[PDB]
Amino acid sequence: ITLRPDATVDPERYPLGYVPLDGSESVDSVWSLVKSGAFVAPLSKIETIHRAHVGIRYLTQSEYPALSSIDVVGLQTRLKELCSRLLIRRDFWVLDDYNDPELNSSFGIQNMYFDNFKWSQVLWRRFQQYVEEYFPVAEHTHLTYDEYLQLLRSFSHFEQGAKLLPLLPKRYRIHPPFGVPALSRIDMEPLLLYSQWLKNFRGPLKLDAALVIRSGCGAAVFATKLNGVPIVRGVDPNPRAVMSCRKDAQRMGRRFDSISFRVGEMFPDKDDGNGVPNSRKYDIIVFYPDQGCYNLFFTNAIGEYAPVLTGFAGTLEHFFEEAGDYLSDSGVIVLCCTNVYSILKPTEPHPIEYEIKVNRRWVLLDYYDMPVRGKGTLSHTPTDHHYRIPMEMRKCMRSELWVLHKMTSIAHFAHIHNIPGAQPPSCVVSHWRN
Amino acid sequence: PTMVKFYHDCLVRNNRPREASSLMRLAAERGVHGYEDKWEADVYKGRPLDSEVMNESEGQASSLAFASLMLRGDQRPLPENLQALLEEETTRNIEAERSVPVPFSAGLHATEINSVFRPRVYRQLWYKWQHIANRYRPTAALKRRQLAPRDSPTGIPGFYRI
Amino acid sequence: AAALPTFNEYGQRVVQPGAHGKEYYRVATNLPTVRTVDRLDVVRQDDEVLIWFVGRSFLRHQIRNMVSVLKAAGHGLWNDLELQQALQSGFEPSRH
Amino acid sequence: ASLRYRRPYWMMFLKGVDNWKIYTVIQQPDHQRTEMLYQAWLGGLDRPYTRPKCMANQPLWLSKKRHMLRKERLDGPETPLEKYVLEWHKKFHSFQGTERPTPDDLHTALDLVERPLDLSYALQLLGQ
Amino acid sequence: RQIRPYYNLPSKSEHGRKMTGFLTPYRHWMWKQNELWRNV
Amino acid sequence: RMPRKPTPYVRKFLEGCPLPETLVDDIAGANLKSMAPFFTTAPRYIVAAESRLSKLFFHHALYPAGGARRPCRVLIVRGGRSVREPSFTINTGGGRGEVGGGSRGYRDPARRAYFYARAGLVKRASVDGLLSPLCGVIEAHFAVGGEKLCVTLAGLLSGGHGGLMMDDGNCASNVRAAKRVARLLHDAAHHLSSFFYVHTQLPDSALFVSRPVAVFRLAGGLEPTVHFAVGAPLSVLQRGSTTVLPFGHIQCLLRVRTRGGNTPWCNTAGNDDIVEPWKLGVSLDPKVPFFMRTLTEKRPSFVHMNHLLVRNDCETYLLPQRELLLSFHVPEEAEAMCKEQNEERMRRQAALGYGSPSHVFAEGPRTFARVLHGMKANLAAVEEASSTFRQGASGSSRVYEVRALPGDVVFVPRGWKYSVERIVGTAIIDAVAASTASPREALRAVFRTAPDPPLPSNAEIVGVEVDAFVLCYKPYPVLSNAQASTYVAANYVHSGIDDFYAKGGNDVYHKYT
RNA sequence: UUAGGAAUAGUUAAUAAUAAUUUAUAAUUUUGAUUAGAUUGUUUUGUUAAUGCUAUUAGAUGGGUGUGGAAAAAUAAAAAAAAUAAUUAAUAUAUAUCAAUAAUAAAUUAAAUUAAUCUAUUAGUCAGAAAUGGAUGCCAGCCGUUGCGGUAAUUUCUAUGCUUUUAAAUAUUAUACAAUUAUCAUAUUA
Ligand SMILES: [Mg+2]
Repeated sequence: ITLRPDATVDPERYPLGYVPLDGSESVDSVWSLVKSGAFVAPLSKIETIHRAHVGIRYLTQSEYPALSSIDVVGLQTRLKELCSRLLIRRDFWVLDDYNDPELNSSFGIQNMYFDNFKWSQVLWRRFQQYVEEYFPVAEHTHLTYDEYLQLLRSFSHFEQGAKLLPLLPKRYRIHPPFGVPALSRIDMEPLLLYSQWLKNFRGPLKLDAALVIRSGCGAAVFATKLNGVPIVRGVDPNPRAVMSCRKDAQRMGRRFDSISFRVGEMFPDKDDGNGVPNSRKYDIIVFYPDQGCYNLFFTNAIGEYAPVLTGFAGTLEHFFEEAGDYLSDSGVIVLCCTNVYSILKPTEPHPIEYEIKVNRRWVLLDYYDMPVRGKGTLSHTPTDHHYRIPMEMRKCMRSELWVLHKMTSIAHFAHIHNIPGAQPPSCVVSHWRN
Repeated sequence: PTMVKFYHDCLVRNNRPREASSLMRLAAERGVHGYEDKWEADVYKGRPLDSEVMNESEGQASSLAFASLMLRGDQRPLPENLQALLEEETTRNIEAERSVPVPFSAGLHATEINSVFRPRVYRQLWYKWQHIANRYRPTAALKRRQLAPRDSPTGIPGFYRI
Repeated sequence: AAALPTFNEYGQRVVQPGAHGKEYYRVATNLPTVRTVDRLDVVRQDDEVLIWFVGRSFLRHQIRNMVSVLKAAGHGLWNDLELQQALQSGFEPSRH
Repeated sequence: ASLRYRRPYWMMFLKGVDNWKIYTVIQQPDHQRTEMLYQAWLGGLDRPYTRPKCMANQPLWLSKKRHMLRKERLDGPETPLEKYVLEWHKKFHSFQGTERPTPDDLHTALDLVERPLDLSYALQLLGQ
Repeated sequence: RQIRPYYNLPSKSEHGRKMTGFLTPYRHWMWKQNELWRNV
Repeated sequence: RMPRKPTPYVRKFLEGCPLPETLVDDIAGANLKSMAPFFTTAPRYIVAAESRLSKLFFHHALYPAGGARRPCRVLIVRGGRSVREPSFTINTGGGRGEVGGGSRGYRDPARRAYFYARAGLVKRASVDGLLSPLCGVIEAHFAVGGEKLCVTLAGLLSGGHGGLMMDDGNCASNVRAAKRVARLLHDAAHHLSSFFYVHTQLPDSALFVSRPVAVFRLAGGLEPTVHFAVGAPLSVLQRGSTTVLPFGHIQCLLRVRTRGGNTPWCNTAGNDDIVEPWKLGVSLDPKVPFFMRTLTEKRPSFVHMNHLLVRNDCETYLLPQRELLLSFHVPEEAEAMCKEQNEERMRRQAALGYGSPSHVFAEGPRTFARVLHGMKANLAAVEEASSTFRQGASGSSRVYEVRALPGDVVFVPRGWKYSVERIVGTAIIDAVAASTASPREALRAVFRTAPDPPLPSNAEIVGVEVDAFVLCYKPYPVLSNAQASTYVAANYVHSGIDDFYAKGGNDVYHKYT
């Protein structure tokens, strides 16, 4: 970001638009500067802005504690405002503790990911060219330190791999380039419940052609090939995530061959009537949506001639409408949520139960839930700050799993609803008739 | 900055704190790198030079013999016969403490202990103009088994040998 | 960045010929794909939007691809990063 | 819970110092300059001096000199009683003194009382 | 391990431990009883 | 050694950056190694960790290593409130011994989180749960004619003043304590419903006697204490033959309502019918779309009384019971002392003519004078950023607004003025609509955590709320020139603190006689 | 122990010599030294008909403090540590539950560790036919930055079955048939 010093706080004492640090003042003195709207960039070392980054995020959570659902939305709004003021310069190689070619010592999170001899000799130059693609030295004179930390983690995903444990058996690694959200330990368990569900329900349900929506890093696509689904196809609106996922499928051996990745907004194209792509009907459609704190709260209706919902409820109603055009008969949809839509927004009604009871387009075939076992960030957008889930929110979250089928396909799944220990609705018992 | 590191340790070893405090005061004012944070107050501000006292002692006469004596301001001298007997007490007490050897020093100051010097060429480096007397870098800069794997030779024949 | 010198898994220094100077200081395209669009307006009329393209010359399916990019941007799918990366991706001489 | 193996052996049974972590790193040249500049800050020395390696407090010869060189808080005594208080402190308040006062010496301090300020000096000698 | 009961002599000191090892004569007597039962 | 699996490749040696221990020592206030010059008046925030803040570290927090003369800072400690149980001796058992003395601090926190899974009603905790019956037995003492309640309020003012600064000449304390309440009731007569804040001693209903010689205990069974509080608590003489008050150091910050003539609620508001001025170029999406701001209650309209709570005879420890906003007005002596100390250190240490550059952090050889000028300029920028300038009567001083939560400890020095406001909730302001108009029209989501205010010459006392507990301590000593010149913090890393606060200051000849 | 083999030294012995002002034709090394490289060792591993080949993770640590019997001392799920704390049993740890922080990394590889009824058990099998599953373009339109078309391009690699298993490397030569390409090398004489 290139600063405009005329709109800053003190353009007379600080004509550059920011307040340099020099590594002498306390953390709460920097935190008082950031809360008033002053930009902060280091003068000499990266350690001064790294110490100001960790302490301000810790001081902000003490002033705004996460006591309920409305306190996490305010804390995420406050932390996004303050961490944008903590800048670092674009030419970070002129700082002191970037690399030392003689002592092989450096400060930063690159020492967690790379070797000392490998960084200070050859990898400081490769990272210098890695930032130039996404943030050129011409257009940007300063970088947000959250973007500098994400560039160091994405350079690790470019250099070496990123294991998806315990989803992938210790040797299959993905390479998300930049701007592609990877999965943490909390983001893995809705896919860990799905992988155990797909291990047992493949063959009783005869699932062959799987369709994965909003793949991101491709973790939901690679988890289906491990359970035995032969034909998987992924749809991702990010074009750079599509090129990286199909390159990782070549790198991950010869058991990922029928995997396909296309660019689409939510679903495939379905535009040509002469080429007829409608013969490719999927029997299982998977959706693993992302749930951010800003997106879960501001769900409301917009549009006059095309009235549509926004946020997490609007993403679900896009999935709940156009899934019938791509599903075969006797086919199911699989939704992987994480119960934060009901925790961070408890006043609004349940969005998944609003489709089943009111719209009456889908029938609840099965439902599972499992409590959260680990800790970490949840649905982390890459160039923003990290926020780990507190303990009182972690103990009530649950990794959900929703299996729905068509309202027209009641007569095929009618004997599934007749078994003991199942919950048939009142509409599928009237269609069975002994 | 290498000259200030050596010259400070020489004045400390040779029992000169006025010359060492003035060296830290000079390097902080000139902007020498590594010494902009170390700045000492001049506790010898009112005291004259050490050579000027020895010149005055060879040639007010009550203050001439006690010009070398340093006072806090809230201190007063003794009578001239009593203070001169007290100055010989501190003379024989200082040499009594400095004549006792430290038992595990090999007759060396603490500056001399673990102060082996070879130039920068001894540890994987070559000529640079700004490194005048550059101490060779420690062995923790280059670890073995991170440059070459096990049972494979590394191109550092005389690195770890001091 | 990948063609710059790096130590491999065996520790020996390897260097690709891309970061040499002939391939390093290489211009992006060779074909005249640099075109001018003088005006590009998205006007919200009643019940519809109108995307006006005013330009002297256009490429094959350029307008129909820019309309799809603007439609995906209207749903909120791209950012400042992805549009610039797509513009820096350039021409792709491959159908699949 | 002993400091036998945490500090040097000459600091055995050592209490009442300002900070005993100072005297474990004196021999470093950045702290050795700080020790010699502190002796010049305390006065009483004509040459640069460092305290011994196995001593935390000041030596007995040096702390006796700075106690003798210290100017008294009462300067310019007007009354002969106030001259006797300065003789009381040179005799019964010297550094590491051994001799105790005498009740006849208290009678001498009580016989020189002229002004009411002299009674406060005399009764404080009665309390000692 | 030497037991420190609550009814021992308290050391009202902010520079160390809050309870000493000085017993009560009842504690001395019952410790002697336990000593004999271990002596057998 | 450790068993390591052999690999035919090279080994990775990580030097990965951990959480810095100096960072958590500076945040927790337990550093004891930071030499910081240029004493300022900006407040210090300290997050209280588990067993990391005691009297030893709080003494260095009051008097830093740079040679300070007076604790001229407001110290906010997040989550530093302690709760003490009454102690008693056991008559039964093997002998006589006293138990029961324990601190509930740092382990039982205020405002437990309410997360649950199923205009809009949310579940929260706004009041401190441990001291809630102790505030209840104080609030019920003022519950009800009106003149008896007025003389009850006038009889319970701490020291006769209650924190209020009012000019009183040739007047006793018992008439002044009535004149202050009469001035408040004459000032609050025009508004239909207003409020004022006072300092109040503990009433007789909150203290009950226990037979064993004479033991006075609190009604709730819990005592609000600060375990890192240094010095001695304030001794208040009982008037009614002057004896000591049993809990005179524990006072209350009462909010009193006037009459003249755990369920927050959220609502999302909409509107019917240049964004980032700090950024040079234009962006397709704003980097920060929404702002979050603290919502405070309304102050009624305003000669006008001062309405500032000043404790000139004691050091104040505020333990808030609700979310409060404290506006601290700095006295002239603290800013004058900081100015003369900073200018003295600048003219002593920096004798260079500085070259007169354009700004402080300009290109050039960074000498000692340039480092000192840059640190002083950054200190002035911190003072200008975190404060505002208000008007007086003629007067103008720094005002620091501090968000105080339940469970915190706000150390206020003597002579510091402050006004108290109640925080009502939290709003969200989008950055797109706020660029064209005021942020009142740019409100998107508003959470109201305080649904309080009801709507059913002189003024009538309606009700009394306890917003904070005021722990009054004896005034900490101000060092002289010779005491501050010889004050070394390294002599106080273990002991000498109770002698520092019992005796006046420190010894001038401490540890170099 | 080194595919291309040469010098080494706070040095050897004597000694009325702790703490060597002396004496000597001194000491190591072509029977392979010193230095440089690799480097904990170890009938514990694997294989075989094999006295063959191939692996290893017990450990130690002349300047941090002359304290202590001994430096091994800046961190280890027990080795219970001076009153029987507890000694019935199983988990013996998570739960020493919050907190800046990232799986980069470190290990590991099933076969009950209490009882309160009630589910356990890959596939409508694929002899080879299928796969919007990979790789992959070319062309002049009378011919200017108009960006129409052939054209919904054709070929090439494939999983799977089929732990009866198929492709890649190594073991088991403890022997290498001759004549040649090249180096470590005794001239056969009454
Ligand atoms: Mg001889």
